[PDB]
Amino acid sequence: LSEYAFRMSRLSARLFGEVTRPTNSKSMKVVKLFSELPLAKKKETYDWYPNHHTYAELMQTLRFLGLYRDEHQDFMDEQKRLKKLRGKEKPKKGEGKRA
Amino acid sequence: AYQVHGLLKTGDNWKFIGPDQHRNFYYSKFFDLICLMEQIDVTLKWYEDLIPSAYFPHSQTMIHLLQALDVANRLEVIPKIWKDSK
Amino acid sequence: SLWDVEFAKQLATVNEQPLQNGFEELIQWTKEGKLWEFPINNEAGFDDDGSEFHEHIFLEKHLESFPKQGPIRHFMELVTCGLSKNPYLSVKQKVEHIEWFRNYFNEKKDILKESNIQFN
Amino acid sequence: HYVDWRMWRDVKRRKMAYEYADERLRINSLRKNTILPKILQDVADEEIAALPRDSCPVRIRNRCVMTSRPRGVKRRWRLSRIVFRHLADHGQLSGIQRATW
Amino acid sequence: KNRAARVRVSKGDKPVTYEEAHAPHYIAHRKGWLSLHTGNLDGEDHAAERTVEDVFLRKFMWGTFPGCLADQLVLKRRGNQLEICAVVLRQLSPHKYYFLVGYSETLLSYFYKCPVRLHLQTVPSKVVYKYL
Amino acid sequence: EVVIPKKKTWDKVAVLQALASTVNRDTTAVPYVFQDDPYLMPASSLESRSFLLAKKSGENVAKFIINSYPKYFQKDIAEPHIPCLMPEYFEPQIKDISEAALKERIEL
Amino acid sequence: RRKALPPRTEKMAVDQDWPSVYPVAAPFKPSAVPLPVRMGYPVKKGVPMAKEGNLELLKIPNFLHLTPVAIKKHCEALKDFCTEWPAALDSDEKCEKHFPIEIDSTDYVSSGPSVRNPRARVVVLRVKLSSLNLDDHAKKKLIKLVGERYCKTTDVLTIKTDRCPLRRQNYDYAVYLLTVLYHESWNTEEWEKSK
Amino acid sequence: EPDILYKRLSVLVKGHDKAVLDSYEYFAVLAAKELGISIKVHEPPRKIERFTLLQSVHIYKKHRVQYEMRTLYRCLELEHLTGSTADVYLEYIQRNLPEGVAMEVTKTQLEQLPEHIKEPIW
Ligand SMILES: [Mg+2]
Repeated sequence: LSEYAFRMSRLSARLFGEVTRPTNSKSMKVVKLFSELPLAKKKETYDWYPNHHTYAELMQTLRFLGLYRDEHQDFMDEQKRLKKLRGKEKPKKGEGKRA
Repeated sequence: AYQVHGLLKTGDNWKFIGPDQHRNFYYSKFFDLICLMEQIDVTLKWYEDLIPSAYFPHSQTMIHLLQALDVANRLEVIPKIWKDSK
Repeated sequence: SLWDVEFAKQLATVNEQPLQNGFEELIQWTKEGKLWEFPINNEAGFDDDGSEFHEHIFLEKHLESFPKQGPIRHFMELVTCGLSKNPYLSVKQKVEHIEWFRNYFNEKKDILKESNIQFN
Repeated sequence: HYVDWRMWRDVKRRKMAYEYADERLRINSLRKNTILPKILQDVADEEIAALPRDSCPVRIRNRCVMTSRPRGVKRRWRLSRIVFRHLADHGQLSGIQRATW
Repeated sequence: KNRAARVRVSKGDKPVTYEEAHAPHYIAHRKGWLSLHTGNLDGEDHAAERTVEDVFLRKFMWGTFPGCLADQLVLKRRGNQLEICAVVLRQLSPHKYYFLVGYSETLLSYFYKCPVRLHLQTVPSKVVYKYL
Repeated sequence: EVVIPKKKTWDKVAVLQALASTVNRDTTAVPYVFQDDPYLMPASSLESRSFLLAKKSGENVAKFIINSYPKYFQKDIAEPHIPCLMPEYFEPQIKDISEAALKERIEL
Repeated sequence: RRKALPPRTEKMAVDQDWPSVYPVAAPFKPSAVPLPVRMGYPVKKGVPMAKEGNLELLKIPNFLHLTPVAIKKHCEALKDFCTEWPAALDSDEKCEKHFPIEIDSTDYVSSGPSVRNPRARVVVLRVKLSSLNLDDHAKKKLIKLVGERYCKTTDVLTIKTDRCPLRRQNYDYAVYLLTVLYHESWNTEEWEKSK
Repeated sequence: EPDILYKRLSVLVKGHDKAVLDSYEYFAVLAAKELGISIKVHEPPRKIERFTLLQSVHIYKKHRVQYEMRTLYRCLELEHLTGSTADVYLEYIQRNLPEGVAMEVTKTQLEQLPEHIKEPIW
């Protein structure tokens, strides 16, 4: 290999879309981190979790409007109803260990 | 009757119904005419294509259907149309 | 014209028609603009705003305030050819990173004039 | 209603990582160069260690979207080996069958 | 002892359908997949989105209609088709059923941004295959 | 040698005429907006009336639950954007203007 | 409260055409079918389950909508959008003599309303090199210039392009690359004597 | 405007089962020989994705549960049609596309000559 090859590679670099003057592979790290995307912006990484709080508050209003029948929360308010009905309910804001 | 029927839904189906009463009145009039004026083949076509194409018949429509069936001696499917009328 | 839109609602209530088959369900579903535009391609609507190929390849038109032969122009050739081969970014975003590099490289001119070579 | 903070903080890290992407991209472009000499890279290091926490995708923990377990996760469907086995043994996810070889 | 979502017969007193009476070692043999989509074939993107859409869809469609599903859903899936065909108990009025069918059409079609047509096959009771 | 035919160019309307319009009309037909299954068919015109009004009243309370929470249907996953998928707005964004506030408080 | 309606199975007569009955790809409501086919792993002293409640019939698609006579009807109504592959261009050697440059495209489908595909933007350009006006130094220079992009055995230069996400843009890019390669093949530069 | 012509084009259909796309290749081959498209039928060898999960939840490692993933392969070679006709047959597939199979469309289009390539100096 000599400058016949170096000039053919340089003109095919100006042709096909690679960098014409030679460089290090450590400096080709910047062209491979620039020839693609950062990690954070991919549609399956920052949107790994969907906005789950919209789903939760959606079902919360649909139960509150009586359109969805949320059996788990009916059962949970049943057991909470029994728990307040027995005599061992939640303390008030300001009552606790210090009473 | 042939003019409004060919203009009904094949060429341009604007001539069908704005109300529910438009469809009911057009179907009832054409079915009573095809039952009490035409023969048994067109009356069977009315039983397949207006009373079955729309919903069930009216009271005078059922009386016209019963009279047209008594003209052509067909008192066999009177009970299904009777349940449709009731 | 409000009476013209009421006239169009008159057009709807005269031209209302029932469905008869699944072909007519797909008549409604096709004229509603719902389903895809058959036969399917994937460049429909997502088009990178009508840029040419030469607006992707030849990026020499964004590299004015930069030197000619030296280390930093070599660095700018590297980031220019890096944004050349990236088809996940639009050309506007690429010029935005280009102007950030220009603004940063002339912002901290103290060490760059300590670098014993002149950056433009 | 959400109850937990390990799952919520992983979503916190995901969104604040999504924000701090191109700035760290430009700083690490200043980092990894044999050209563009040392002191520029060292003030780049000062800058990037001076960035706030919860801002780098190093912290990303691919937990489950149904039970938030850190470990035993498929990245193909982003949930745990328990709940995927739950809905696979019921028979809803197409193509996945139990292997009779 | 492996116990899946299968039926563990106690006496001849439990009316069980065809679906619950087959264990998941029969899936490629004697059963059929509830949903069907190309998201599990390779290559294909958008998989976990398809799964969360199916799971939320089935739990929503059950918890909305109280006892009006004799079995689980059938979510066939073709591009811009989320086609519902379920089996409902012949208990309530069909006026209310059409109310709820239009309700699910509108809510799903505006939530997941897709044309949905519902279909129902009414069954007079719980469908039984075995007294197991 | 080589003839080149010039492109016959058509739209979505052409495939309607080509596949949908080459069908006949159904013999036993109930209007297809309802189901075909035996339990839920109408047997009177009052049945079809209450069916269609049940469908549209579900649609009306559906559009009411949509506009009562406009921040719940905004996350878009579909690409080509069928335009009926966003709710409508009755709010004014201009107050210090006069003609824009009048138009955006009456016609909007 | 409670009603009782029979299906259309008794209602539809024997000679009703199936495009009127099953037009399009159905989720199979068994009200309309007059065909009594059972499916299921049956019990030992019993029967396979019938079509009523048959979820196995609901997950498995019928091909009843594709009536072959209705396939024929839709074909003969689709006679109008057609053209003709011209009869000089049937034997493929003559097609290469009239068109020796081929451009490939890529398109896929996906479950779900989202349409985008990342692997659907490459247009690989395929040129058989024996149709060009390439002289001897010029062909030698094109080989030295492309390197490995050209299949030496059957003389097919293959150039891939994915530096931009549009098919027409990469196609114009490969055409531009061929255009500047066939700029360059003629020109003998200064160091080509220093060989 | 003249038409874009193809020497060849291809729709590859792959599914989870065999019967659906065998019946669909029968539909496609009769749609081909009944519209004069001249395809062949051919099967690439299969792929089976087999991964492994833990069966228990706290500790029983020696017993695992494998899940298969069968992927079949069924291609067609669509030759010698123009742009409009390719839109016809591609529409007649993609209006009848099932819910379990896939589709990959790869047309091999035609072009005579680039512009400044005849006798160019830039
Ligand atoms: Mg065991």
